[PDB]
Amino acid sequence: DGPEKNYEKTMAILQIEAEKAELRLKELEVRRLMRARGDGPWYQYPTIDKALIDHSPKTTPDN
Amino acid sequence: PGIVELPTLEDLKVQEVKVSSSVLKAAAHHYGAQCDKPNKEFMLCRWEEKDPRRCLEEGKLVNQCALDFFRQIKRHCAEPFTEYWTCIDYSGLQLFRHCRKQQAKFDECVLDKLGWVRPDLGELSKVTKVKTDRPLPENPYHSRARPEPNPEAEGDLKPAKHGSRLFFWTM
Repeated sequence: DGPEKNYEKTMAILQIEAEKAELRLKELEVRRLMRARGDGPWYQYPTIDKALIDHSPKTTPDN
Repeated sequence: PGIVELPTLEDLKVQEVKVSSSVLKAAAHHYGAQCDKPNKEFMLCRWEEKDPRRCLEEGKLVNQCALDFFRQIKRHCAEPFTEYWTCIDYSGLQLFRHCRKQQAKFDECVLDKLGWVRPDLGELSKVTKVKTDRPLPENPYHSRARPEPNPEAEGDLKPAKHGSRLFFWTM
């Protein structure tokens, strides 16, 4: 086929590769930062729910 | 971490009741059914304030109100009261089932001279709507501020850009 076929086809590949390369480097920045400051959707290690706790009056006044 | 300021020795001189357990438990029901007004809001103070130091004002009133009840018996059938509470102690469990006859004698006396009726079974064990003047504490546990939760995840799902993006795998 015409050389313009390979010219445009390679350019599309280069654009796809660059975005894939750029996203990969950003993920290594997102995951590390999330693991540091913690305020992210993932890497939230489990805690104890604040719902399973008795708030009704006890048998000892102070508490 | 700070100051543990607590009330001085000045306010800790109340007219402490000098009675023993048997005489305390001999009346019990009548005292509970005649001095509930200072008992309920003081105990409510104990639960709501969650601190002994803030309920000293109600702490002295209940002791003081006990005296008015106690000396009221002295101006009345205290002799049957003495025979009663001097028969309760003899039992090691301080149980009423072995002193029914004196239970009557105390009851029949207090029924007409004063009018304090015998509290029926389960009457004392009752949650009450005690009126109070103090406002409820804003934070009984003195809790500090709360950490701001992480921002909520939202937004409609979008296909993963360029697929798996893991090494050479596509689609």
